[PDB]
Amino acid sequence: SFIKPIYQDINSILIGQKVKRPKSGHAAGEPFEKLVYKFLKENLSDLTFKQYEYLNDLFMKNPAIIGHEARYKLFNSPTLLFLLSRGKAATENWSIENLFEEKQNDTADILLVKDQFYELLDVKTRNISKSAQAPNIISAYKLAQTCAKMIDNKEFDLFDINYLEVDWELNGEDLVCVSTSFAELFKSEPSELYINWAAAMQIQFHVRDLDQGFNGTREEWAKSYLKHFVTQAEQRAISMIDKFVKPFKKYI
Amino acid sequence: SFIKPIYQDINSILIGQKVKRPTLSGHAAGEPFEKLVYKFLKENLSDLTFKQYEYLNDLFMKNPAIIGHEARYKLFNSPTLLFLLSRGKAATENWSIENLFEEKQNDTADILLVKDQFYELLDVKTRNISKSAQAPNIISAYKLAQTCAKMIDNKEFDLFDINYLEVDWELNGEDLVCVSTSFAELFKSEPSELYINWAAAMQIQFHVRDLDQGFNGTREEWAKSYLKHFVTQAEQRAISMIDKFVKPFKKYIL
DNA sequence: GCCGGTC
DNA sequence: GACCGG
DNA sequence: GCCGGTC
DNA sequence: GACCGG
Ligand SMILES: [Mn+2]
Ligand SMILES: [Mn+2]
Ligand SMILES: [Mn+2]
Ligand SMILES: [Mn+2]
Ligand SMILES: [Mn+2]
Ligand SMILES: [Mn+2]
Ligand SMILES: [Mn+2]
Ligand SMILES: [Mn+2]
Ligand SMILES: [Mn+2]
Ligand SMILES: [Mn+2]
Ligand SMILES: [Mn+2]
Repeated sequence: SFIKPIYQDINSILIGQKVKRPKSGHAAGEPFEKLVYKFLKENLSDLTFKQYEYLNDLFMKNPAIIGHEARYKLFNSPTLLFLLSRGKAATENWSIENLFEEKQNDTADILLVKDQFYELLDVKTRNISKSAQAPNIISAYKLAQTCAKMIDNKEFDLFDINYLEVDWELNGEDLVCVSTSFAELFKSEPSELYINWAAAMQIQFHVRDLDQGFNGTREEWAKSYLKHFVTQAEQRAISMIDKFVKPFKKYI
Repeated sequence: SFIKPIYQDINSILIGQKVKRPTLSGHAAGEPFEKLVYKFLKENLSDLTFKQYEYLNDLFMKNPAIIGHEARYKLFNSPTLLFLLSRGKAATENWSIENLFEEKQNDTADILLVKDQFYELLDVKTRNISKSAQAPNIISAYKLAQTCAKMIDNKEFDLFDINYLEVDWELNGEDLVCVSTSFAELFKSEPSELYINWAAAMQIQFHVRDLDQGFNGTREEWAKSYLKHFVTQAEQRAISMIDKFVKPFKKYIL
């Protein structure tokens, strides 16, 4: 991680920050995400990007090459391409006068890049005024496809996927940050990631709870996740028949 | 529907109206047009318009002597409506006039219109027409399935309706404007053609604009035909999952 | 031209 | 994106 | 603690 | 809640 070396500093600047309640179901804690960026672009300016900002810069410094095929080559990693790139029509039609903008389903919120090593940073906000279920972290299926691509291309040293939880509570008319938490996906026991199939097949956890004691290599992390994923997939197929078919057959 | 009679009036008040922007998560973007629909309904169909939580508060305030969740749950007089409109055990019990219900992200309906013992569950979906996107989440197919089971079990086939209003908008300068609307009734559609997106929160998905309204059978028939479709698709999904999330990765396992 | 995954 | 439990 | 539907 | 297509 590139953030980790300064986590304490950004934990300091955030705790207490205030944002105004939205238009008196989704975001609303979003202003914090922007606050993180700003307070990351200041300390690690040359490393910090919005996912879309990175693609723009990358295509921008390659005026010679055009066409989607050539532009995808620019990624130099089947995995990163999968994880970070935009569609066929979007890459083809990119131009300095038609840049990529925020897309709702982008893998990362912040991209920190340094010497070909990418840290995919995802920001999560939490209303701590209440005990809620863990939020969507990332699609279990997307991870499955990443690991497989990592195994196929032996790309075990190209990127990390880290999270930052920012907790806030309502105090008056503003929302105020009261705590933060950092964690790395590839530091946890892949066998213990909870996959909520109904919830868009998302791995679900509270960042403060994600265990950080996995001791094997990156290749072992991916292999063990793929086992865990296939196994949970089979269980879910068994359970759906029990929760969605069995109790309703009497009506057919 | 209690709203179809005045659809033209709602439509004429939304089309063209600008609203100053807040990014625009899309969700945070349409919200204001929803405020407009509610407000409009509140001043024209005032005695029958309510936000789900608002109805619940009104419901309980009217029966102050009724304390404890069971007693308060009895106040619905309908298993189906209870299932679709109720707020959990702990919350129902902890409700007081000093601790009223607020909006819950989970609420089945955005707006609830009711008259003469009949309920209209109204959901208003917003759409950024500046793009062509996948059909949005309409309602959980699982919840619908349970709703049909309860209807059949209790013979409640003429108690409520589930309607959708689509608000189309776009970005024009420094503000959002509304460009068109659409209305449709869930129970007037062909249940067997409802598309269930299992990964997308097991939600029924369709664009309100569109969505057939030809079903000519009864509600009881609508319920059963849906249940058959739900069950069939779930088996189809159990199979797809092996074919898509297991079989293709089996080769990385040990 | 049909289908469905992701934040 | 992030929500508690009839 | 654990599990998992919905907007 | 509502998002397009490497
Ligand atoms: Mn909302
Ligand atoms: Mn090509
Ligand atoms: Mn966003
Ligand atoms: Mn979003
Ligand atoms: Mn994100
Ligand atoms: Mn985020
Ligand atoms: Mn009880
Ligand atoms: Mn709603
Ligand atoms: Mn609402
Ligand atoms: Mn709505
Ligand atoms: Mn607990």
